[PDB]
Amino acid sequence: PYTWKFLGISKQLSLENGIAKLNQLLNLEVDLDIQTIRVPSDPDGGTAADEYIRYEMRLDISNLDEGTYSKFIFLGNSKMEVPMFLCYCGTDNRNEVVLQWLKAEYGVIMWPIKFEQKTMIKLADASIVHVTKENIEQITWFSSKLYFEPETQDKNLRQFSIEIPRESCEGLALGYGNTMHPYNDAIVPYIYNETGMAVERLPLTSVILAGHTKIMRESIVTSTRSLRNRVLAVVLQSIQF
Amino acid sequence: EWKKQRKDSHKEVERRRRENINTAINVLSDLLPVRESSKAAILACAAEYIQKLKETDEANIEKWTLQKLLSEQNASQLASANEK
Amino acid sequence: RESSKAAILACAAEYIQKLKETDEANIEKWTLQKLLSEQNASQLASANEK
Amino acid sequence: KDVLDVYIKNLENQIGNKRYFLKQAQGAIDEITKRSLDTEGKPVNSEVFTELLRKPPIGFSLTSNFLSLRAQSSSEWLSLMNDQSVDQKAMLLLQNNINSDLKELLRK
Amino acid sequence: SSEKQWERIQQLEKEHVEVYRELLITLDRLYLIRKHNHAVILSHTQQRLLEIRHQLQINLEKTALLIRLLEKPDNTNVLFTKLQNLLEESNSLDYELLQSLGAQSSLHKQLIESRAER
Amino acid sequence: LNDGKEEPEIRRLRLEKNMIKFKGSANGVMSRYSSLVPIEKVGFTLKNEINSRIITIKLKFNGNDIFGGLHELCDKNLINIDKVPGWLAGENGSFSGTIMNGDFQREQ
Amino acid sequence: RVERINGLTNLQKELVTKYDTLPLLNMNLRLSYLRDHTYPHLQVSVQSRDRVHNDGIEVLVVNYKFCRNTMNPFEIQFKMFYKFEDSTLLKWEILRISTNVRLKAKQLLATRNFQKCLLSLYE
Amino acid sequence: QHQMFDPGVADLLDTDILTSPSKRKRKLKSTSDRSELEDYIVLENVYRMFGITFFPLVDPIDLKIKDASGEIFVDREMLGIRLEVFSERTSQFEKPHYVLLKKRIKSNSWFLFKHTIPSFIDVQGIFDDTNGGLVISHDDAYLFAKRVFLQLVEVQKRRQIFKDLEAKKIIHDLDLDLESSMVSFFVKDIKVELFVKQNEIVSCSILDDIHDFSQNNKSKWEIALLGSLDDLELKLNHSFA
DNA sequence: TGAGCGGCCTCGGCACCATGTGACTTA
DNA sequence: TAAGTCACATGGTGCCGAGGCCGCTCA
Repeated sequence: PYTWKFLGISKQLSLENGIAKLNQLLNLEVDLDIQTIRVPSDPDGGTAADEYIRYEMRLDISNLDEGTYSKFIFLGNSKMEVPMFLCYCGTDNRNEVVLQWLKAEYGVIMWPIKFEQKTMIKLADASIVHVTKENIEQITWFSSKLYFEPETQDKNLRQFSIEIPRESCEGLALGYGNTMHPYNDAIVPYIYNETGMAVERLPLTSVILAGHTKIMRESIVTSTRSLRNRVLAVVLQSIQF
Repeated sequence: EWKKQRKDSHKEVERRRRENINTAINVLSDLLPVRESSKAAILACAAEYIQKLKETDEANIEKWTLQKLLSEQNASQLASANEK
Repeated sequence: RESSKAAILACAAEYIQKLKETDEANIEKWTLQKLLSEQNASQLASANEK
Repeated sequence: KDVLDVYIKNLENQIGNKRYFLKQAQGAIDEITKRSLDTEGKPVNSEVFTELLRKPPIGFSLTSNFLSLRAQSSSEWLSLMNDQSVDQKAMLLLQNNINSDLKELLRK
Repeated sequence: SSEKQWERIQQLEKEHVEVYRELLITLDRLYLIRKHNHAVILSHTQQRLLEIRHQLQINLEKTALLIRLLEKPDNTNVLFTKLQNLLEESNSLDYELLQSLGAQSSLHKQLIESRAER
Repeated sequence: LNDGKEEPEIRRLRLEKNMIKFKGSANGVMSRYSSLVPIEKVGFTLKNEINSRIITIKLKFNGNDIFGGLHELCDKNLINIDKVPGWLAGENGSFSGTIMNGDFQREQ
Repeated sequence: RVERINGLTNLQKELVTKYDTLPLLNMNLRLSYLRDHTYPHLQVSVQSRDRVHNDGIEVLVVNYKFCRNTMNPFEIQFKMFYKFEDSTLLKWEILRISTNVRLKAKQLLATRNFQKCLLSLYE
Repeated sequence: QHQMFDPGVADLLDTDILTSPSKRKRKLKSTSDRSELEDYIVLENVYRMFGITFFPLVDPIDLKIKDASGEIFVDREMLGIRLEVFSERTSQFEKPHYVLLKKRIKSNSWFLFKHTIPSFIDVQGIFDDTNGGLVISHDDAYLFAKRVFLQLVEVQKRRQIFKDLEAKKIIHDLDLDLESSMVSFFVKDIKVELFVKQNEIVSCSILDDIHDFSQNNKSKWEIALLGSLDDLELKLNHSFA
């Protein structure tokens, strides 16, 4: 239950320099981690300019809950119109101090990120593909639940959900064929063919993967302590102009 | 942390176990004649269906023995009528 | 009897499917035997009709 | 309402006649285009266009549609222009205030 | 059901004026091509006069059976009342257009002088 | 899925098509989305057989009038009215059940 | 595309423009159903539907030929008086009965409600 | 003559549409076909005078294309029947009751899809009783239709007899339930309430008690009043005098 | 100005699935 | 020691009757 709030950044800011100023301001050492991930390793997802820069800023004091574990995750690519976004979990009041310092030090323009319906479908696609230490990608199947809150006159239809079990989801994926985006290619077309609902047009408020994560229109909350690389990448292509 | 990573791994193992239990329950409900919703209702209907299939098998065995007796009687009687 | 509940439910599903298959096989075999007996009875009944 | 229905029938009859005349005209012009292998357009003679210039319920339809959507477009033009104008008044009030502020800052 | 009749006759008259305008254009270009062989590359100064003769034919027809219906006031046909409704909504907003244009032009002059001062 | 200011006569016809699909009558049984009986909660469990695999979809609904709201969503081009099934359209209303082999059997 | 369909519309053209639950308007198909499926072996025939439009009353004469026994089928001929609006059967009379069913039909047709009479004759 | 077109362009323009409306009508799409459709409608009304008719029906969901050239074929064939009972008292046809049968996808047999018949007539039980469950041929469908049309005839005839009893002023104000089975009426002031089965009175109850009225004569009247409905009308008019 | 019905709405009690962790077993 | 099965205790979504204030609302 770690909600991730997403904010975009107008500039490619380099964090390996100047973080000592943040350490002096906050009177505590942060555990900045540098990684260079290549998310679209699939040939159909692109084979060039796939490298990202992943920063994991962490206000490390103690490890009991998110009151002392408000992580910060930054992702960046210099070959894009918008070059950087951040996402941070927890509810500590030092996080907005970190954001204010980031603004006042790098001169960046920061705005909250809202996901569209197709963006949420692509994020649900991204959050099942897991990278393994043997450098392979594994699709872990979760019993999804598309959850809608339509606005109709006289509040005729307040809300309606579409629950899809795990074995039915993998059966739909195997029926479509060998694909790496199951929801956008197999689940959503099956829903459209059966019930007539275009879920990329309907007001979709959340899709819930049971036991793993439940992404919303403005936040992503995950049972897992971190956020995988595919979700970060899909958020990064989401905010492009 | 090391212990936090162990807790996360055990959490994932328990989640996989629960998903396997739910998948097995859904498969058993798919094999059920009448469609149920709750887990307890699914298990009770599965027990009732297994007992019903056992009774159906025993009744079919008895029915086949009675049918064989009827066929033997009909054949012997028709042969006797032919001789007469 | 199994230990894990998943194996118990999987064996229950397999037992239900096996019971259905055995019932169908018994019905088919008894149908074939009854067809043979009915053919013999019908031919001897036609002889009795003549 | 019977007079409205028969006038609707009369106008759809006229519409169908005009659609027929369009269909025959476009068939003729397409046949002449097919029979003319010259892709490049010939320069139009002025004397031919002169002779064209000497030669030749519709208007009720014309004035009704014209006046109706003319009034509608004028009304919505008032709506958009008045919103833009009150935006201009607000922007000019703010701009005059900050103009006085910059003038005072220049003097100081 | 009268509002349905007015809506219906509205799209019928829209399609009527559309088909008549394009019919007139196709007829005149058909005359141009049939008098010539393939002369279809006529200049802007000639296409504009074609548009002018179209426009004067249109408003001449409008005035022509404007003569036919408004000469003797029957005050019973509903098309007559439709003409007065259309006219009274057409001529109502004429002054406010020029008033708003002049006011917003004075606003634009204020923008110009404020920009020069800044 | 591919697709603005469509003709007001054929727009009336597709509105009539949605009205016919969700209420049975062209003019309805008589705002205008209100059905004959408002339904609060329905839950449908659609099951299919895609290459020897039973694929279940559990659709649950909530509101003051389920099928009126679905009719409004169909009017806003969010749900395809040519692909909305019978049970979603209000057939066997206020009954929640499982759709197997295209036949709706209610729950108990 | 807006299409107008009537009683003589093609079946394929009707299935092109079918989005309602109303019965099919293909009247040849409707009469094929009515002749072959619900009432087979019945040669119905209508020969005079003249009207008295001053009274608004339609005079119909039909011949029912129950041809299930093709060697000696029995046929009847009715005469109905419609009301043509606010539909009331003011009067119906039996014009002609075949003589081989004339007694049983004479006992049956003495009672009113000719719908029962037609269904009873067919049955 | 209103020569609308120029003589230079009237040669290639077909002006004959305005003179001949038949040319326009044959360039869009008669009176003999209208005559044959007219006779077809009259013949369909003649067939519907029987009461039990079959009409063709297509469910719009079951419309699919074969994709060979675009032939729309119905997937699951439907069959709808209508039951028009003739109300002799009003000399009118009552509003039809429609029963719609759809083919099972896996067994090729009709099933009770929809019906507009009230719940005091067990149409599902009648349909399951017809041919021991499954029905295939049109004969079984007509048998089920006749079996339920007899119930419609029974309720309409019972209501007709009681309404005619009211119309002849033989009895005072009465109350009818939906199938006209549980009734109560006053002959002079005696509240005679009846439970009547199909065209035969099986139970009777004389309720109102007068000081001159006795109980053994009441029981004798209750036994005598049993029997057919026409017999009840005759004997009630006999005992009224 | 004053009583007054109706959508809202939150309290909270109940119902049920969902969930994370220690204890314990298996390899 | 990595992984698995287990009941267990808490988390949480949905639901609904009670009741309160609000929100005009109308005389």
